[PDB]
Amino acid sequence: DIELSQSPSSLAVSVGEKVTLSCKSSQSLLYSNNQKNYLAWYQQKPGQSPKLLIYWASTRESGVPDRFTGSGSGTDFTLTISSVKAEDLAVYYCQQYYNYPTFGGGTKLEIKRTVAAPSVFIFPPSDEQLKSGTASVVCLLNNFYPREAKVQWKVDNALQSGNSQESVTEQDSKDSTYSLSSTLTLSKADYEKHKVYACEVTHQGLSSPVTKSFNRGEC
Amino acid sequence: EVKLQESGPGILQPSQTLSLTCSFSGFSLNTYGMGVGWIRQPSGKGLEWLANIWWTDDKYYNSVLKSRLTISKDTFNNQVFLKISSVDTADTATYYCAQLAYHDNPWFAYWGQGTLVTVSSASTKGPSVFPLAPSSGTAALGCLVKDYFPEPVTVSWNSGALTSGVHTFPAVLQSSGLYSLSSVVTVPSSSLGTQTYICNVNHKPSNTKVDKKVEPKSC
Amino acid sequence: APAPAAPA
Ligand SMILES: [Cl-]
Repeated sequence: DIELSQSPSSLAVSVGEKVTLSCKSSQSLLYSNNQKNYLAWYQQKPGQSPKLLIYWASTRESGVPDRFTGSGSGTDFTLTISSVKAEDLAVYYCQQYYNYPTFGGGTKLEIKRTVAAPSVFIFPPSDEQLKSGTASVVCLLNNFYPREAKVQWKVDNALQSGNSQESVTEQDSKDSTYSLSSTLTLSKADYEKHKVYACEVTHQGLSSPVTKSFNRGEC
Repeated sequence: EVKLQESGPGILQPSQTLSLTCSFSGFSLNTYGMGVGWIRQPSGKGLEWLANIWWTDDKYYNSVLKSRLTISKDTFNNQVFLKISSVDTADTATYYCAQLAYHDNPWFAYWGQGTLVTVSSASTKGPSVFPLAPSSGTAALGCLVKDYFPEPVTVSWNSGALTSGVHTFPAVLQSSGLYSLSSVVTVPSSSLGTQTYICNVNHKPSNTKVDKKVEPKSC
Repeated sequence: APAPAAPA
């Protein structure tokens, strides 16, 4: 079929700025006998289905703001976003329909914003869960930037290794921060036999690392 | 207004035949120039077109997958079907159906929400749901959704009434081969006494629907 | 020339 190649693979842009997303075609999408370019652009926001922006390379779908502009001809196409909003965070895909549909690999548009220090919370295992003979300790790093954060687990002041999993959110479509969960997995036995549970967060918006901790049983 | 809902198995075994249903209102394959497309997306990968069917009952297939694909419609022309034979791990993806562009135009005007399809021999398991109780300016509370297969679980707070500050983390596969995630929300400390916080956790493949009241813990 | 996934 026809191959579409999108560049750059990922863009990091401040709110208010102007970005140009490229889509290169392995065959010309310009039909001489109607002078139309057979290219569409889509926007996929995190969590959502792709949404149509542009068709025939340069025509806006109704409801699409004027700051999204489709351009180019033949093998070279661009989607210009003239003053990036935070809501524009998304993967942008080009698609040809000159032959059987193919998509480019997409351009991931990320928002470059100011440092925000995490708010750190720690959650003991629920009594409900302790019945089930397994214990999960959860540490929350909330509404922080940038994405890079170090999370360390201490049980009775001893550094833990190989028994925690982290999960990070996509960039927020509103305030452009991230959140991170670190989950420490212990046996009910191991949890019941130790006392002090501490989460230590290193992130660049903090003067010094923040530790959140609890003792099993106490209030 | 146009509406599309994908229906799929959630999980089927390697070598089995994937059977997907697209149910749509607000348009018909009775009308001239109308059609439905299928597009799939592996986790964190891009878009692959599968097949289109039109009002003429003309069928167009992805050339690479052609020999494994079948697409059809019913006599009422309100539902479109896609088969994929001899599924393998690489067929694990989110599957979308889409209204093809009005008057015989092969771009994708409106997309359905998409159904997740996992190719695995492992058995379906429903989640345990556990409260993450708020500690006692800003509080955090949540629900640990643990030991379920396959993806996905859907999490809402107060039957969709509560959305601001909600963070539902991507699932992580545990050493057991079962997924686990937390859904967390940040609220005013001053709301902990009065506002009710219920997490609604839906796991389609296991027909599991749990509601958990998260309240400040008792010492 | 165009050979789209669409009737002539
Ligand atoms: Cl999930």
